[PDB]
Amino acid sequence: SRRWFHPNITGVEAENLLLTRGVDGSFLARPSKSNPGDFTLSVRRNGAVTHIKIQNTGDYYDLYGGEKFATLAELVQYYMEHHGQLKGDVIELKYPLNCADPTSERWFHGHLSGKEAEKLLTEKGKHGSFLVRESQPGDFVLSVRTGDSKVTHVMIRCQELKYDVGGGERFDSLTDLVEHYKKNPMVETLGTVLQLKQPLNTTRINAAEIESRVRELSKLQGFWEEFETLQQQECKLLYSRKEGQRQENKNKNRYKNILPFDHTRVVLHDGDPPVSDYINANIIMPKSYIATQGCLQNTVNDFWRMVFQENSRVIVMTTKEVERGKSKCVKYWPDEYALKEYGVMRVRNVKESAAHDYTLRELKLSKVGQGNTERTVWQYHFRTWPDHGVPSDPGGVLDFLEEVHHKQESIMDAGPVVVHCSAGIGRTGTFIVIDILIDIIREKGVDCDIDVPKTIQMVRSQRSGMVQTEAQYRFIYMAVQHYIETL
Ligand SMILES: Cn1c(N2CCC(C)(N)CC2)nc2[nH]nc(-c3cccc(Cl)c3Cl)c2c1=O
Repeated sequence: SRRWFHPNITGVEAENLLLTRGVDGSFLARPSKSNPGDFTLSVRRNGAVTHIKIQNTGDYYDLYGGEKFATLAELVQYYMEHHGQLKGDVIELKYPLNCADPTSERWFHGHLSGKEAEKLLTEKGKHGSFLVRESQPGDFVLSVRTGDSKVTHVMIRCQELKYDVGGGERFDSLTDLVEHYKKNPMVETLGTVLQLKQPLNTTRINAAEIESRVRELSKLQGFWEEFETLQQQECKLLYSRKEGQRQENKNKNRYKNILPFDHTRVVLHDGDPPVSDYINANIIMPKSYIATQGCLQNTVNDFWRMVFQENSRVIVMTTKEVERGKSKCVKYWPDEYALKEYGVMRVRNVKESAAHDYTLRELKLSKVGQGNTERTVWQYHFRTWPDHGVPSDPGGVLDFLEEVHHKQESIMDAGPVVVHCSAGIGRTGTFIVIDILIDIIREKGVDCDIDVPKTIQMVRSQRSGMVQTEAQYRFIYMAVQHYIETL
């Protein structure tokens, strides 16, 4: 349930909603109208409404007078289970004020004719594939596919702000109606059970026709709607992050609330003979990756223990050490030609090679007191990503990725590619998803199916909030487009 997020409301609409339909402790979140890319958390307290700014430049959600989070749902879950934390006065998030607007649902298709929706369910649908469109006069149509085959249309009437299928219950939202008939399916007179198994997949595109999709997603934007429908699916990804919350592990996190999932975290087995198994890092399985945060002075040894145990031969750094006067990642590698020890691990910097968009460092890693453990580790340091937003052209990112890929393909039995930035979720997620998408187009060529949100969602179940902003989302499409056009 992420119903507390209203995508199409102004600050004034939000104020009236919380005053007339809410109580003290009532809250909602919404996208900013005065500055796109920002969010507002509106809370009712002592009869008055407080508007709290949330910012996302692409690394994390930064709440004003609060903490840094991987997702809006992780933010809201934290403040609803940690009172007295949001402020002089304490602001309590007690009651989420639900949104009835169906615009961010995977099944809602707004304007769509009966023939067009039937063409979509006939060409793309399967058993249980459904969608909801606007009639065809203020009413709605639920269109479902059944078989292994036919298409049924269930009329949905909007009467006095309530929704119904002809008889029975009247629902406050189309969502409450859809969720009801998902659990208890409508049975036709002659035995057909109208199972609402999955929403109709319309995001899956053929690689060769990316330029067509990008053109449409750019029309009044379509990119904003597809991304917001993906954000609404983040409430299904609140997996436990217990290990990261342990007292002994707290100072091993760059941002106390951006934690690895327990089910995919990297477990370190080197073990200095109390709590030596932790790193803020996750395994990302589509060639594998490891997504991690930028080192802290106290986590550099753990970082090399990870690289060594995982047999990784390639590291992708997507940040400068220092950005906007803030430490983003500590320097975990020696100076060129220098040799250094990071606990039981030894690193030599053999050669540094500068290119326009990046530096390549040839590092040799080994365990101290064991010469035959030596292996070359290639460090790809991308240096030209802007402090805010994304590069305006994907060429540089694409050339860099093409080079990282060839290095990784040339090494036999290379472990996962290590990818990091600051919190290890924004730029990191962006690099991994482009890399996953372009890998499909490598083996299967131009005549293959690519599904950007399905890929992001799959990467997000392995690490919280991978791909942070709408701009990164649009950058993923632009990069895939450029790759297919330069083939
Ligand atoms: C159909 N669909 C739309 N649509 C439909 C209706 C529309 C015209 N209103 C806008 C675009 N957007 C989306 N974004 N993400 C997804 C998505 C895809 C696969 C897995 C997961 Cl988990 C997600 Cl979330 C998704 C989606 O399925």
